[PDB]
Amino acid sequence: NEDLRLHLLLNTSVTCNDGSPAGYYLKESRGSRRWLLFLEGGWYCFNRENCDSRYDTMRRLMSSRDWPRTRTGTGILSSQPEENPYWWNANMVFIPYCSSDVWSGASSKSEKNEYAFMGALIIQEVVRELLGRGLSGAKVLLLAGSSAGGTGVLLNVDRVAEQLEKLGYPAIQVRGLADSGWFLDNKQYRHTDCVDTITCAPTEAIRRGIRYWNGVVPERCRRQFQEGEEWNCFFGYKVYPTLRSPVFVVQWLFDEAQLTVDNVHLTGQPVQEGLRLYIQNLGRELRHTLKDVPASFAPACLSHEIIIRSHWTDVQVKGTSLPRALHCWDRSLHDTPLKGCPVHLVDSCPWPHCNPSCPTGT
Ligand SMILES: Cc1ccccc1OCC(=O)Nc1ccc2cnccc2c1
Ligand SMILES: *[C@@H]1O[C@H](CO)[C@@H](O)[C@H](O)[C@H]1NC(C)=O
Repeated sequence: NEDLRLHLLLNTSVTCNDGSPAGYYLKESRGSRRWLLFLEGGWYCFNRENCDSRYDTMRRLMSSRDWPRTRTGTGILSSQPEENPYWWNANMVFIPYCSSDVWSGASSKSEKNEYAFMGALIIQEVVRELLGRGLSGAKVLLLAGSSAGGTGVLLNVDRVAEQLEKLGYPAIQVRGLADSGWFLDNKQYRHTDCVDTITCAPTEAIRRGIRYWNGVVPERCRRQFQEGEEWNCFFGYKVYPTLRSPVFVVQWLFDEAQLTVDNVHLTGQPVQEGLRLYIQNLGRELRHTLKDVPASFAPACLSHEIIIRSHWTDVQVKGTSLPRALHCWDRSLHDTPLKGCPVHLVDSCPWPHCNPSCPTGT
């Protein structure tokens, strides 16, 4: 029985995009004081037309009406040590992404809003409801997430810490694990002005999204960038230095979503000099942004997401797997580097699949 069970939120004002209740899937582990709260990813929408299209063909990302009663935990959400060497005995929570707002929104469906964008409030409400289901006894709350959910970790981890402090639980240690959500606002390989969804670069799409969602960002980052510039806080290398909670960053050096938003579409044809240099510079820039991130795992592979994949234990950087690096991170946060137990693991080779342990794509 690997199953997490669905609970729809008791506060029915906290909703998915279409006004159906948001929710969470939970598998308790009696007697563990560790809680893993995972934020699903799945891109985002930023205006009426592209949200309407998402509602037709990605409806589970906008509504709870068709969610199943259970889900199987995989990767870091597995309860089997064979699959999850890191946290197999933890309390497991999977929070479906049904707000299409990179977990940033704070707006309800109303006479002026066709859709609700409540991602930031969904996280707060899940935490509130879990406190009565055992989270009050926690020693560590790891807020994890992949893709848009990894960016969601960066945007929300300090708010979870603040919420728990204000509710009277200052002993729960809040930490973040951001997988595949560390994007660059870099020069694109080909460029289009923002005239529709597919042509709109991330900085422009997110600047529009924040206004459409009533998006919120972490306070220290908001104070740096100020009004109109909060889109900056969606880029990991800019928001990370403002955060107080410990955050472990997992990012492929050649992330497929980064390449997509850079207008790079590989085709198996030979790569010529311009694109070769572009890809190599992308890996170098990503590595440079991680230079001062002490807890990080960044393999030289063309891929996207890792922590909820069943074979997540297979990739290694410098001979260390991700479950090992996460364990070393836990040790480093006990009340000086550790012999043979590294936490900063960034590949230096310059081309996808120069690391032989990269996912095969099979
Ligand atoms: C939060 C964020 C900041 C910066 C960059 C990306 C970010 O989120 C992920 C993202 O945009 N993902 C996708 C996924 C599929 C796509 C297909 N076609 C075009 C664009 C697409 C974009
Ligand atoms: C329900 O959620 C809304 C929106 O986040 C919040 O303002 C309200 O206080 C919540 N109600 C309760 C009882 O928690």
